[PDB]
Amino acid sequence: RGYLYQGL
Amino acid sequence: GPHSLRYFVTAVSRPGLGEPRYMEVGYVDDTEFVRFDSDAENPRYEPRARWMEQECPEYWERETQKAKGNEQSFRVDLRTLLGYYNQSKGGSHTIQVISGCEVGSDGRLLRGYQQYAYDGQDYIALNEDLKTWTAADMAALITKHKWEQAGEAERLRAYLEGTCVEWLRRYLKNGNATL
Amino acid sequence: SGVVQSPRHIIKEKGGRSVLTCIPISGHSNVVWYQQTLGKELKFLIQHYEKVERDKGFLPCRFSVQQFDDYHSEMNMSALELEDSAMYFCASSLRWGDEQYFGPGTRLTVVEDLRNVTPPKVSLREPSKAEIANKQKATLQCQARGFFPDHVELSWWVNGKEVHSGVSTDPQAYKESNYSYSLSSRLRVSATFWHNPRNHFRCQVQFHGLSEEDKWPEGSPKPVTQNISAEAWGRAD
Repeated sequence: RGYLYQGL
Repeated sequence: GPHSLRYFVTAVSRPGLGEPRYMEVGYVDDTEFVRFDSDAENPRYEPRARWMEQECPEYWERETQKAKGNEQSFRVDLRTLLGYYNQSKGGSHTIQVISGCEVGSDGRLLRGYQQYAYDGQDYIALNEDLKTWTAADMAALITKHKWEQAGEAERLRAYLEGTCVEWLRRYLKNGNATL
Repeated sequence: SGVVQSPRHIIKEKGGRSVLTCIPISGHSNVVWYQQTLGKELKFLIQHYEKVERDKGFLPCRFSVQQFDDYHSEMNMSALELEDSAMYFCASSLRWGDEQYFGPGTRLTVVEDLRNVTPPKVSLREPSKAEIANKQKATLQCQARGFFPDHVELSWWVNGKEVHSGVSTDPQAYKESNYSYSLSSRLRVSATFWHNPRNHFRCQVQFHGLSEEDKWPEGSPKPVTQNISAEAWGRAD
């Protein structure tokens, strides 16, 4: 599906 | 590890020429099946293999909404890295992420990984235990502290163990059944 | 401040239903549920940002959570299985990626039979004279046993004041039988202290049993939540 990145 | 599902995320920055080119590509096993591109006229999560074309039409809206969501966050990360490292407020830069879960014949997870890279130099990565991070420079310690406080490790390892393997089962069934 | 989780202890018959509520910090928009099973690592269940689901992880189709318009969220548990008995934590970061604040956690135990719930029996054992004489440091034995499920917090009470120094409470309850657990704790006390007959040592075991709402058939007293304690006075010679 793919990851939902949250900011770094 | 016969079967592996990876995603390549790229956020090339070019200033003065507009906004960053952001794109995600996924390769079931070692063959690309989906791709997203910011520099398309009406950007959309598109299939790149025939069996993927036979997927749900709401699946594409779910993933497109998420893709545009990551484009926004990675736009801020490109700005944040310039603050972390004191780099030029103008100049091209590239953030890339390689997310994947390689599983064995038994369907159990063999290795799960996620690796951040800045201008080709490694920045941060999730350890083999899926609980800790290894920062590469002073600024990645700042990012490591943020994800430790926010609990990003618990979320990422849950995606790598559960979400990524479960959807690899679904993708593998689609591909082999018709190819 | 502080986040609020309720109820903190519930016992549910297998195949039942229950809800877990969580009140995030005032103003916090991001809420997330974590499940921790007994000993294994923290499992990510699901997170909600601004009343909408953001990322889903290990939340089964049976559990269903949703954030309300006052930003609090409830977890609806349906068709409970025995594998579901675990600890469910609620963390609430202000925004996504911001530092999160965890909760007290809800103790859910799914039982195979509600009749098998039974309160403990606490017994307090004075130290051996050979130990106080040869060692000049006495130990009081407190044995809570015969209870089910493992929903106990053992605390010591010298002179009516709770202490945490000298206590050696067991880490986990040792299950003797299929439907009977046991716990033990020893309290180091100086031999002069134990020899003062004016000192009161009481070991207290708190049991989180059946909720009032849960019906109970007669023939036996309902194993409602309760703390029972065996006390012993100091003695000299």
